[PDB]
Amino acid sequence: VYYPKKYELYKADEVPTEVVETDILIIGGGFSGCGAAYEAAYWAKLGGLKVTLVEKAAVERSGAVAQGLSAINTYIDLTGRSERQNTLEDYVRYVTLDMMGLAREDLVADYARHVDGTVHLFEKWGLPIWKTPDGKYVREGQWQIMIHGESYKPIIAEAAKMAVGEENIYERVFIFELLKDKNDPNAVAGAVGFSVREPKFYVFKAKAVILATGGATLLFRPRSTGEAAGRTWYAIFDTGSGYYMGLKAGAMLTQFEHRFIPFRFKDGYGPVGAWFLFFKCKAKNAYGEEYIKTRAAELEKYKPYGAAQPIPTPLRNHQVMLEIMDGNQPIYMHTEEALAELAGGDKKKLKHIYEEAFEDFLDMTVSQALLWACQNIDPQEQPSEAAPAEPYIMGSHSGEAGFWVCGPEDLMPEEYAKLFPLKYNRMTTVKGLFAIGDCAGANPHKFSSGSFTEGRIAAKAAVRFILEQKPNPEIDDAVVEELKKKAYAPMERFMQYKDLSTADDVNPEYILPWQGLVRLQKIMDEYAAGIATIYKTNEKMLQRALELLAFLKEDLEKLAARDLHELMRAWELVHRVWTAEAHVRHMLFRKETRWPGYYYRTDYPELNDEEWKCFVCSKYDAEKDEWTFEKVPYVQVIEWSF
Amino acid sequence: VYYPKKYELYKADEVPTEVVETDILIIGGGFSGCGAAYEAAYWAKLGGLKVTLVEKAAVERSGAVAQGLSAINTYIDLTGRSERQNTLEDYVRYVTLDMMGLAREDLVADYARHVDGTVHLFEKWGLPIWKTPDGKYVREGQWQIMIHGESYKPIIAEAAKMAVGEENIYERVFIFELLKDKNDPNAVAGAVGFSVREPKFYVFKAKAVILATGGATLLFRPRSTGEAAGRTWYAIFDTGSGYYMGLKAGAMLTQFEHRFIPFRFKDGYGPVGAWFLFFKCKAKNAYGEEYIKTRAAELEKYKPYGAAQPIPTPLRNHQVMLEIMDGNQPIYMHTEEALAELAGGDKKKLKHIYEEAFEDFLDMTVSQALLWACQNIDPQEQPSEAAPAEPYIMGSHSGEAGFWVCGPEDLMPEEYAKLFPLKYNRMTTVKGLFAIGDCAGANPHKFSSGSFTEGRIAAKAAVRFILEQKPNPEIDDAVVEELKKKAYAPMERFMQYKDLSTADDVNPEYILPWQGLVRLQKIMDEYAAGIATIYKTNEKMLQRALELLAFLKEDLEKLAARDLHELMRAWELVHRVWTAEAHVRHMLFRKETRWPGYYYRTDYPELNDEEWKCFVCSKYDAEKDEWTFEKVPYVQVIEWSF
Amino acid sequence: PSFVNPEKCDGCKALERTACEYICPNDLMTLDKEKMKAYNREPDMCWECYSCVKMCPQGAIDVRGYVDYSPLGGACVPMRGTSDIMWTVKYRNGKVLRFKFAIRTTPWGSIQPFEGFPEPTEEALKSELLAGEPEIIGTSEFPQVKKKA
Amino acid sequence: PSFVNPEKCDGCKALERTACEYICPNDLMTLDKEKMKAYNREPDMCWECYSCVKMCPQGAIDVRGYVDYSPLGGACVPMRGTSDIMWTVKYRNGKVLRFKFAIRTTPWGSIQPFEGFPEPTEEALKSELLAGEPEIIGTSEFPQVKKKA
Ligand SMILES: Cc1cc2nc3c(=O)[nH]c(=O)nc-3n(C[C@H](O)[C@H](O)[C@H](O)COP(=O)(O)OP(=O)(O)OC[C@H]3O[C@@H](n4cnc5c(N)ncnc54)[C@H](O)[C@@H]3O)c2cc1C
Ligand SMILES: Cc1cc2nc3c(=O)[nH]c(=O)nc-3n(C[C@H](O)[C@H](O)[C@H](O)COP(=O)(O)OP(=O)(O)OC[C@H]3O[C@@H](n4cnc5c(N)ncnc54)[C@H](O)[C@@H]3O)c2cc1C
Ligand code: SF4
Ligand code: SF4
Ligand code: SF4
Ligand code: SF4
Repeated sequence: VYYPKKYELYKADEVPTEVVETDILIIGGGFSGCGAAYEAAYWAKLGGLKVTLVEKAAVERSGAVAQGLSAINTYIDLTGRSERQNTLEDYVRYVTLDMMGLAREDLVADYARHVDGTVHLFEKWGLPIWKTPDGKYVREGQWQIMIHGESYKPIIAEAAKMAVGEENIYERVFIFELLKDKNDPNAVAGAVGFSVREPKFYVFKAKAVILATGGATLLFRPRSTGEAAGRTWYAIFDTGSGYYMGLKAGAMLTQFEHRFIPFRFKDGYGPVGAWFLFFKCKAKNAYGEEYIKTRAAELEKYKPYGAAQPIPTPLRNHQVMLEIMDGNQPIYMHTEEALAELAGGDKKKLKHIYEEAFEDFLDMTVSQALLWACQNIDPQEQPSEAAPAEPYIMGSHSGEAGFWVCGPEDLMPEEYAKLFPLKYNRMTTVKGLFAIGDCAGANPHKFSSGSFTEGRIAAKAAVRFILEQKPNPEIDDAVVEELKKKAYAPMERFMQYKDLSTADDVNPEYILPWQGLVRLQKIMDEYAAGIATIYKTNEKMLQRALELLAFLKEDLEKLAARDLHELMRAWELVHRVWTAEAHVRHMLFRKETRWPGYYYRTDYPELNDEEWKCFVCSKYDAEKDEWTFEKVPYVQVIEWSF
Repeated sequence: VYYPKKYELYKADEVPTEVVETDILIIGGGFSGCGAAYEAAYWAKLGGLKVTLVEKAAVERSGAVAQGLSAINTYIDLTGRSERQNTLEDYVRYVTLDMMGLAREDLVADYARHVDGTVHLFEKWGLPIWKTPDGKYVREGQWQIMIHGESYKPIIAEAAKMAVGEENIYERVFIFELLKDKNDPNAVAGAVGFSVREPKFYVFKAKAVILATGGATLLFRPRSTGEAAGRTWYAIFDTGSGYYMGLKAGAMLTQFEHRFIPFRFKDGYGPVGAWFLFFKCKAKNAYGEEYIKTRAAELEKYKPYGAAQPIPTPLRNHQVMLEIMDGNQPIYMHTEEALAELAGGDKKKLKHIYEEAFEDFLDMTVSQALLWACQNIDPQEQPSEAAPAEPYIMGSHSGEAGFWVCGPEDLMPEEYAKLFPLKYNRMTTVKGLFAIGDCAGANPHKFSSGSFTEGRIAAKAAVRFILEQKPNPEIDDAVVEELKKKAYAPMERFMQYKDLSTADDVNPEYILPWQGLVRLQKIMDEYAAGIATIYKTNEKMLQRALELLAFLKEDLEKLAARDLHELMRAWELVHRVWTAEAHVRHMLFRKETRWPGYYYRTDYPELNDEEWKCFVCSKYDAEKDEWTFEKVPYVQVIEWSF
Repeated sequence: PSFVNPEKCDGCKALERTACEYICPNDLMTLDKEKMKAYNREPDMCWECYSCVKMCPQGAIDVRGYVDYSPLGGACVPMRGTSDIMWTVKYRNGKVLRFKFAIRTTPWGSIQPFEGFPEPTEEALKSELLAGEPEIIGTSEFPQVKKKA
Repeated sequence: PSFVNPEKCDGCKALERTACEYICPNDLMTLDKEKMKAYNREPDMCWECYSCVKMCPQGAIDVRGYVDYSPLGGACVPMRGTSDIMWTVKYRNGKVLRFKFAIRTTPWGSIQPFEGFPEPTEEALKSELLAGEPEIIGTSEFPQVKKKA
């Protein structure tokens, strides 16, 4: 709910337009966007190209890493700088198995061969990495290293700023739609946005556009619906903007049915990675049963996924869901037993790991430490409850939802190159349009380091694209004007109909952003495998979801906004609604349950490797208002065996 | 969420006190309260007794019947005034079987032998009852008769006003606590309240007090958490006030674990009674299966309850829950097939039944008709989705939670009279304190007619009690002043700590009523068999609930209020929290699952007639802050067989 | 939830009481002394009972379905009289339905609570009989119920 | 969510920009021009990331746990420096914990983005190598990955 202190209303015709011409436009200044700005600045010099970074908030703390992070979740270690070295083939196998067999290995192997360099730069720039007495990076699990990352984002922001230049960074500018080439329906030409600090409409003209908006949250109703609706596990700041603008432009999405359900500390959603992998914490149900063991049998049916080590995350979730369905909650993270066993009676050792435990929270999810403080929970004395949150859509973490993007020339097979008019690394099916981080699908487990890395890869590819193809798209002024009118339409609608009611938020002719969002969350929660049905859905429910989303999309044309802040909220809602629609259509298309633990199709409860071991790709045609789906069979690109 | 336009603050010592002396005080002017006011006025003349009715809102439309009702759910018909005559023995059997074997038959048989007279008076007073051409009351099901009841409450309000006199009715006065006899720790002496229209503290001194506050809603998180949190199926106006003040006074509760889960039209919660019983509508899952058929065998384990006719409502809910857990939603009420079948090709007949169908909604739950309008649902063309709402606690409807009350001397067995110091009909274990309607437990299915009737019963008993025992309660002025300070404490706390933050609703030293309510709803939903777990719970979850309720209860001492409206909201929250605790403790005590469909104890999944065919009664001792539970074995009072 | 139409609301002219504020069962309707116009002060606590709508003499109150599940466009408008009530239901798609139901068979304010009842007596006070019984029940005598043998 | 202490907040009137308004990732912190003091304009959209808390030069901002699940009394207070950050965790029961963690090993604003890197060339632009590679990866040669036969 939002109650503005006062009005801040503008009509489109009274808002001045500021045109910005650039060669490479990066939308979003988070981890992937900063990686793109950094790398682009290096290669751009070859053609005196201009690089522009636009961020809706402030790069210093914007995005998922606002609080910092307690570990870098992707560090291969090909030389032995950490406690555990790994190989690239082992990593690719690991990601494919976690995805229950479906991952673009050309894209995964690609960011993986580059990621360690990024991490090394991060340390060189000042990021303090946990080290052993021998000077080795401290491992959390097999692929992550612990960091003192409270300032992780500010450090990366500084690197990007020094690289591209402050004059090329536009903050507090919300991008709501892309612009396409007037003379080419499948080529990008720029983007439009508006300031949230003053009345100013932005028209960005670019040869290449890189989507780095982060994923999408608040599509589903959370387990807390009051103030705590703000406590989404994933970044509340990311509302599926990239997904919306890219899909509207005609860029194909892939694996959009692949949501991520995070099992974390209850309510605050503090991390469990360190507790599980580093502190060797055990998770048990209300009756002290360690379900990863008692529910081991249930995973045998999944071959070979059920016998993989580590067990794929969705299957780990599935064991948890079975306990929940049986009503064996609360589920506990036995931190008290973990700390006692690790300390081994050494009080000084206890104090040390105790401090490490609190840093794991204070460096990234302070709310959990605050929750413990408010509830008088001392981790060395009593266990904490854990629970799976509502669904989130993103492609950089354990979820792989995002745009279907091109891979590197040396790794991408012909099988995966078919839909790309131009074969540039990380370019979408729309020429000149790239997608990175959460926006790039089918190549998950990138996390902070991998996202920054993917941004670097797309950036170099964008420079190469511009110098080789010498793109020169032309925006359509008529469309720009129509979009400028749309941009501020919510404010004009408020002014036009507010007099129908003595209450600004109870009007028969418009819905405010928070009102449309509550509605979206309810629809998704009840019909799209949300928490309401313990992540279960079926064809009928999904079809009803589309019907209800249709009503909501029509009502978006009647959105109202009272100030710039709410105008942004209005478009963030628009972005989520279309993201939600794509998610529903993707879940509806795939007739199987490949990721039990993330979602279950009760009408197709089994995993089908006979006809569904394929990526599901879709395209939305705005002119025809039609969605088309196709199956792209998975092919093993990298050498590995189970 | 509440955002007051302006402050309305008062300090306890600035508020004038109004002392009201009466003989019989009725708290709550809904259906049971009006029934008590009506009857009390008749017998009071014997001693020139003063009868006082206090209502927080306005009697004309206050309570569950604010929109009216489409039927009178309890009309035995012992002469043949309706399409179907019934016997009292059959009715008592029906209610006991619906309660899965647990009902105070002395109390049920008692209101049943009186209810028809009340209905006949209602018609006399102007209520239009549906009639057949032959002049017979139109039956809905076996026990209900259809009515044109839009003005059902106003008509009843007039009867009560005419009987007791407007000078004896206090409106817009919220009662928050009872007063006990200074001369006797287990005797009532009156009650205290405050006006919500002006700064005025009320002290009601009485010889007899009758609790008629209605049940309790919004204890659990609803299926809609935005504006629609207001669309509770049961009366949102009833917040467990009677339960709170009565239990605090030491009056024993019974069957407080027995919540009611209403299966109604989804979201709007329109009625299904007429559709099922009158229109012969079928409910089918997403695949077209009529689950009362496919799930019939699953009730075989509940012999002989599963063989009853009609089938016990909780068991009907159980069948629904099984469908929901299997993922067979949406569940549809096939109104289109019902209307077509009933009309039989007769277009004029269709028009007639179509008007009847809409009246069924417009006469009691307009929101459902509005929902259809907004969603373009025409019942003659397409079916509607149905679903079970969150739990509600009341004793007049299908739920039997309430106070343990005394029955008539001619029906109550010695087995049930043991806990009453004085044997007066509907008196609680606290001398002089009576409970009626939703406030009287163990005798459900009273509904509108039965609640009014129960009020009449208690009112006559109250007059008898006064004239026979001749009580002369003395209020403790010291306690009264303590309560006066507590009454406005929230306003004084707001003024005292608001300066700690630039935002009135984000303060570290206090919570606002809506904030505490969101918290209560989350706790009950997640741990007390709410919708979150498909109504499942266990010992551990319930125990954790008590822990979280303990924190909340302590925080109630830090409640803040910005105006009189919010001050009432603060106390309504206080009332709900204690009601919630009692409910949790009751569910924790009963180690069995007797009402699957309403709630499931996953740790004690079976119905236990060997050890739990008893009423669970409890008493809260405010001085020692201790809860004591007792099991009162059920005894069959009325003659009947399965 | 309910909402007041500014153009029709007159803050209840010179009458003795504000209708909407007076009738609301949840104390939601109140006056903005500045505008002299009413408003719902806490819409998420509105049961959509339509009491305020029915009692507004200017017909300045309507209901806009809860945003959680209500697409825009639907409306239910009552015109409550003395013996009946008329309803107009307008669908989002333009469809319009009209109904009319009875609400009372006698004049308002005509109830005589104990009409025809004998006076109460101390002896009667000790029986199970309520006012008007057993006559009002319609049976030949006070209803008897068989006790379990 | 975050909340501002009126006593400590000076509206950043002695600074070129409002710190909290500038830093908030969700655009929640803004100034009440009347009081010239900040406030969280939409608390239910607060991620409790503590960015505003850490960047307020007056230490006027604190966080009060979401009411949905937070009993009153708890607090986490940071004191962020240049090379480390200190935290004080205060429990509802009064217990107080103190921690101190490093946050940066180099001076702020000292990053030289391409330090040591050779100049980009058109020939290099066509390879799979990113700036500083392959050496920044720790290997003399670009990492190879076995393709499946
Ligand atoms: C609670 C949590 C725990 C995690 N734990 C770990 C961990 O321990 N280690 C690890 O390595 N990784 C972890 N990650 C993952 C990591 O943070 C991501 O993988 C990474 O930040 C994704 O980068 P991004 O660029 O895709 O999104 P972000 O970094 O979120 O950036 C997106 C940017 O786009 C902006 N933006 C959005 N919409 C618009 C618009 N319309 N116009 C302009 N700008 C816009 C945002 O404001 C933000 O600046 C975690 C994330 C969260 C939220
Ligand atoms: C959606 C719905 C459908 C139903 N359908 C049917 C049907 O079709 N037919 C039928 O016969 N019955 C039906 N009933 C049941 C019927 O309405 C009840 O059984 C009856 O109203 C219960 O009477 P009550 O006196 O216990 O509660 P109510 O009538 O609710 O009255 C309680 C009173 O107490 C007041 N109050 C509460 N707290 C305080 C306080 N602290 N101080 C002062 N006053 C207070 C309330 O404002 C109200 O005036 C239905 C109820 C609902 C909500
Ligand atoms: S009853 Fe109608 S005219 Fe009177 S104040 Fe309310 S809305 Fe305005
Ligand atoms: S519809 Fe009913 S609950 Fe809502 S404001 Fe009007 S009278 Fe009050
Ligand atoms: S940064 Fe601190 S001092 Fe400055 S405006 Fe915000 S709260 Fe006030
Ligand atoms: S804690 Fe974070 S999201 Fe909340 S107001 Fe402060 S900076 Fe914004």
